[PDB]
Amino acid sequence: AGLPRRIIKETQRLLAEPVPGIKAEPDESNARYFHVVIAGPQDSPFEGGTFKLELFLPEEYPMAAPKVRFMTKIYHPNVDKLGRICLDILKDKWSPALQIRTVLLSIQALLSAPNPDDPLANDVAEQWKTNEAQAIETARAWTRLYAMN
Amino acid sequence: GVKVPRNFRLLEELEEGQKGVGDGTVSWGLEDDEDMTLTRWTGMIIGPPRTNYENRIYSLKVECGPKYPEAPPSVRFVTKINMNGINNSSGMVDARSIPVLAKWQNSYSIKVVLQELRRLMMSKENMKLPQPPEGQTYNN
Repeated sequence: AGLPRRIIKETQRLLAEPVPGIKAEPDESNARYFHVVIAGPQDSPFEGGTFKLELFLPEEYPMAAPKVRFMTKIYHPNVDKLGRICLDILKDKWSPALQIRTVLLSIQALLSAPNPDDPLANDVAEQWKTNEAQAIETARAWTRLYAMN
Repeated sequence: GVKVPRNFRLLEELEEGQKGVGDGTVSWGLEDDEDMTLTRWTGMIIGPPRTNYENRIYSLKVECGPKYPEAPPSVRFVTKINMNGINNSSGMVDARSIPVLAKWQNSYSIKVVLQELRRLMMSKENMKLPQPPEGQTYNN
């Protein structure tokens, strides 16, 4: 009558076998809705910051990929002004065994290693390709401004 | 019985707004392109033909609160309009006077609200109302 065994499986593994540097709690009203907090990756311009992300497991999931979006403003070539994430295991390369924790550390991996060269990148991309040094400092600036509380 | 969270529903409406629907007589988009809360929206309604609203573009502000879409959004015309259900001096849409809002369902959307207002502009009681000069807007 409830959720597919798989969802229960993962959901329980999360609130049990936590991903390092990533917090993932269930919403108080939607069992397919999760409030995630990702710690800025070590050695990244986001290090020291905490970023809020929301994750939703669609009905037709695992078929359809989970929906994820940043809720904390971040300066990154693959995260837009509304927090939408350009990660391909989220659109093209998605398939059933990936689960949630593949997406999560992958997202953390994106922060650790930006992809300015991505076709659908930002505009932040432009500044990351041409003046990476300045882009990295601005990402740190935005971390100080939006991800320290 | 899967429900789609407010933020993801609004993301869907953001995409649909950019793709546009039907004949383009109503349109919507984020008021602030950096508003991660996806709360404030700009609505547009082309006044329907053969009514005193014809050939006029109406801009509106649509506010999707924390409980949207379980709860209806708040709506107000920026463009001045004389229409039943719209406060004549502030542009605020009285939810109780507009069926789609009074009988809100979580299956509704910003699109549906705008299409309903445009349809209501064709009502016998609205189509004949003398309108203020084109181009005027309410304050705030």
